[PDB]
Amino acid sequence: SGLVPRGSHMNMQDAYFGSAAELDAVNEMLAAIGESPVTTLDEDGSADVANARRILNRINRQIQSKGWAFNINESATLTPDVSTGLIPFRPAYLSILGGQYVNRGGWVYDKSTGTDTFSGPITVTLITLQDYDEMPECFRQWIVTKASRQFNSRFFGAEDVENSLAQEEMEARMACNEYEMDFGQYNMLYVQGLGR
Amino acid sequence: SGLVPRGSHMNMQDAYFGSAAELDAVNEMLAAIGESPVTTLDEDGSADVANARRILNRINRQIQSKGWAFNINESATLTPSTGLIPFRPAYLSILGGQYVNRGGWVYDKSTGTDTFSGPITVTLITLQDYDEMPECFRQWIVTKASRQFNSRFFGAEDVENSLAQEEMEARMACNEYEMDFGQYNM
Amino acid sequence: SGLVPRGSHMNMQDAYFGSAAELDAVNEMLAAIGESPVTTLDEDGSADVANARRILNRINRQIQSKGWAFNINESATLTPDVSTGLIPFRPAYLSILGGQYVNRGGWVYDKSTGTDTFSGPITVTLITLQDYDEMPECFRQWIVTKASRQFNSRFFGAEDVENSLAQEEMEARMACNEYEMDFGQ
Amino acid sequence: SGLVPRGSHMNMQDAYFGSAAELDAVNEMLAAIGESPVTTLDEDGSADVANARRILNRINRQIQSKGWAFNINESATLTPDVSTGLIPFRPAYLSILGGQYVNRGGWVYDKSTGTDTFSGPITVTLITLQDYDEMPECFRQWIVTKASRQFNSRFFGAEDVENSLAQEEMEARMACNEYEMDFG
Repeated sequence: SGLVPRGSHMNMQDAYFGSAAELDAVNEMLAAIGESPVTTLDEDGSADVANARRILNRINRQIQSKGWAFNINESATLTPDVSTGLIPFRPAYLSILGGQYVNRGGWVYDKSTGTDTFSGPITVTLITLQDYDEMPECFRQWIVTKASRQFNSRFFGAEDVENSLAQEEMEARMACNEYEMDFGQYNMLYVQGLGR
Repeated sequence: SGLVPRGSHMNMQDAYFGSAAELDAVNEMLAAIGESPVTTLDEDGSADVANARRILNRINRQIQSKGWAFNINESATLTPSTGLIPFRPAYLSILGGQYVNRGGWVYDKSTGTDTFSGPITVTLITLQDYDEMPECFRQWIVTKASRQFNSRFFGAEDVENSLAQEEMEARMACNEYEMDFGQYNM
Repeated sequence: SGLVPRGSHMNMQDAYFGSAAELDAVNEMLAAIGESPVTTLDEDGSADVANARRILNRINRQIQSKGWAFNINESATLTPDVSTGLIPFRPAYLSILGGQYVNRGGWVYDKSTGTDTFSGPITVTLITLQDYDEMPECFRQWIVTKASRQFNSRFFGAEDVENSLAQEEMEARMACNEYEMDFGQ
Repeated sequence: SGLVPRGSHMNMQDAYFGSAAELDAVNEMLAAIGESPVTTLDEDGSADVANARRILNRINRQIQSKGWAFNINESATLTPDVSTGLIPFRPAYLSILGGQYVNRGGWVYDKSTGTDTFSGPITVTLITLQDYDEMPECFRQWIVTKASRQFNSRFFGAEDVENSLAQEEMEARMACNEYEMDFG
């Protein structure tokens, strides 16, 4: 097939990665706001840690769901269960491009006939959520800055932090749009056709 | 998702926090009308200290009781034993028009009870201290109280004009905040 | 006490008022993005008019459904069909507070006994939808400005319109929030 | 809702709008490259005009066919001809979402059932091509700039034009990507 993301995350079950990379990002958000870093997230005393984690996760998902070159599995072949005919829509999946295949209850559902059972494999273009050490630097900068900005604004309101972050976010956001101009916006309009 | 307030204050029993952050805000009110700061709020004498503290508390409650992103818990769970659930001093409001406070206890008015089969998940507004809210809100609250304290007891004109400008600026910033974060509904 | 909303709209059968007030509010959204006003909302079949009207309706219902001093009736008594014993939950009703009565059909369904059907006898806190000339000016301005901003953003994307409308919405919200704090608690 | 595109274009006969908005966009491509504007798009004569118009149409179709909040009708109802059962797949139609219905030879074709004839109306999610004055400003700027760059690159090769157009495209794309994330 085609190019894949750095992380496949096939066994992700929770909303969060629970990783060193996620901790580092949350610790950056805390720092921005004047709070000292923690050694684990998991574990679950403070409101500020929990809130930063949540804000970060939502922004991460919102930006990644658009779909970009680094988080796209260009030609993913999905094979149904032999007995049930089912294909799980796994928790790390953000979207199947095209408007035909959607998540219904944790299962890939085909709108062309109205079914979640398949007699053979399907090949689709899939967006898979990546962790912060699995994306280009410009994306980690845009997501973690945007999250820091929101965390500041919602709970703290330090204006020097806001002015500073607004500028860093603008710059990362321009860099991510320059990326997309180089790599292209995937459109479903196999790998060869994916021409756009 | 769900985000919580920075302060939970479950063991708050009085009307006041009694914190350093409270003292700093009262001291700003006193400075605004030319009185000197105090090192504690534990009843000192001083009618001006007491009055500032009370005006500040009332304005704080009034503003915070509207419900804002920073003091709303969208999924707070309250477990009742005796069936009963206390409505604590830090609770301002449970949104939605079903549960309310009956002399210190949560009253479920879908059934007219205040005893509960299990536990409940509600949307709850909880009073935050001055170091637990965004700067714009502290500014609005503290400036509004300062102005009220001036007008009620002193009436200095240059204070009034100055505070009025600051209150208006804070109030715009708080309305911008809510446009960014949204008003909760249901 | 008991004060009532200015509009009860019992005969309202579809989603829209169809009123002169609605027409004015739509013409205002049209003026904001540079289009000409219309003389009626009974189109054919201008897309812009249909879209403005839907967006405006949705925002109106959304903001009003919170419940405010101007659109709550703390003791609305509703009376059944008798025969069927059935109480409609009408287009103009946004919600019944308290947690017991809810919209099944709509009807009206007592979620604490059965039961779609009633002997008489029912008194209730009702939030009812007001028309654009039946609310305080600040709420009309909020609803219309917010609707105008969604209409712009989705279909037009004019940056100066957005900036200007955003400061108008903020002004309206500042007045509605004073209203909410003044009448509430 | 319930919301519909600004333009339905049910009577478009060919690939092009023929409109003042189309003319103005082609004139902008001509200006980017140092050529004078024209008063109309079919005379013809002009190779540059014909090529700019084709490039612009192709880019316009390609970007729009993704489907956006401004050009999706979530419940378009299409009604078959009574005698024939057929439903034309019109030139302004870009796609029908879901994987069931496609354009086969100019007719709406249900590829799941394996039929292009229908006993009554169908209601579908239709993406319909908008004119340059019927889309949000950031999309017109994206499409016209992109088209300008392809026209330059293929026939002119002016490097200063490419550098300046590439900045303006990036700026437009940034606004269109905020739109996509805001309306997604």
